[PDB]
Amino acid sequence: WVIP
Amino acid sequence: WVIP
Amino acid sequence: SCIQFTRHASDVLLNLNRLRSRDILTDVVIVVSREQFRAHKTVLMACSGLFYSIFTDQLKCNLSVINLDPEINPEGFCILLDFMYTSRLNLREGNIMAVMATAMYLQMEHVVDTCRKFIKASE
Amino acid sequence: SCIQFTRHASDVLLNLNRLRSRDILTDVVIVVSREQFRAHKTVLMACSGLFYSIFTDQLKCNLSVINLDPEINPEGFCILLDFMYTSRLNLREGNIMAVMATAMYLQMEHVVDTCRKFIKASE
Ligand SMILES: N#Cc1cnn2c(Nc3ccc4c(c3)CC(=O)N4)cc(Cl)nc12
Ligand SMILES: N#Cc1cnn2c(Nc3ccc4c(c3)CC(=O)N4)cc(Cl)nc12
Ligand SMILES: [Cl-]
Ligand SMILES: [Cl-]
Repeated sequence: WVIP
Repeated sequence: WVIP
Repeated sequence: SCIQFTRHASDVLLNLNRLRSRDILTDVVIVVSREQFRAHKTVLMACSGLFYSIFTDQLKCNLSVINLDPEINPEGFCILLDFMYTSRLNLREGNIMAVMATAMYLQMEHVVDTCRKFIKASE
Repeated sequence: SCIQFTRHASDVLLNLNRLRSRDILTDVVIVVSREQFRAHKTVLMACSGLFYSIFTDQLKCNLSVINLDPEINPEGFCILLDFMYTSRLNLREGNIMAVMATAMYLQMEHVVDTCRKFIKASE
């Protein structure tokens, strides 16, 4: 999971 | 396009 | 010896979400209490262990309407349906418990994982 | 304020290709000369300008069989159909002209681009  |  | 187009899968998913927004080729309505959500069975199966089981069933595969358990929260479902079609999860303090319970029911293991990690960090 | 699952779009596409291999929820046959290819209309539209135009047509959207131009090569179509469902393009010296002509007909601009670049490098 990432900060887009 | 890339070499996978 | 294939070559691969990096952005292809994201581009496909963007166009599947465009089809959903325009209600094109949607073949099922998911009923969650008083709310209805139109979707593509193939995308639902591809994202969810529950829908994969439902739509591989020789009788349920032909249903145009699927009713979810009355304990399922419509907003939690809405957030997960948006995630299915975009890879983006609108996870907030106010919705995290509903999102996690919905993801457990829908059998969306990666969403459950992250909800567990975000909850553990706040305690 | 969304979070994003990097591998989600690739995972969706992998499961759509699994559905195609098992012939689950395929809703169209594409006929290319003597060969037939089963697919999902939603994936075809998402990858191809030609299928996007065909399946948004108020009459063609309901067809179970689509016949392509007799000049279209079945292997070229097969390679592009595999690309649609995997992001992988099996581009070879022996098939590049057929792949490029098929991609131009199918309106798959990124495939056309790369075929043009691979041809330019060999001349
Ligand atoms: N054919 C086919 C096909 C279509 N969909 N699909 C799967 N869909 C799925 C099943 C379980 C889970 C998820 C997705 C996300 C998750 O957390 N669990 C799996 C397989 Cl092995 N095959 C298929
Ligand atoms: N709704 C919808 C929807 C479904 N599919 N789709 C598009 N599919 C497409 C159209 C043209 C081209 C390609 C894909 C690859 C290419 O080279 N050209 C576009 C839009 Cl703007 N919208 C949609
Ligand atoms: Cl997931
Ligand atoms: Cl393309």
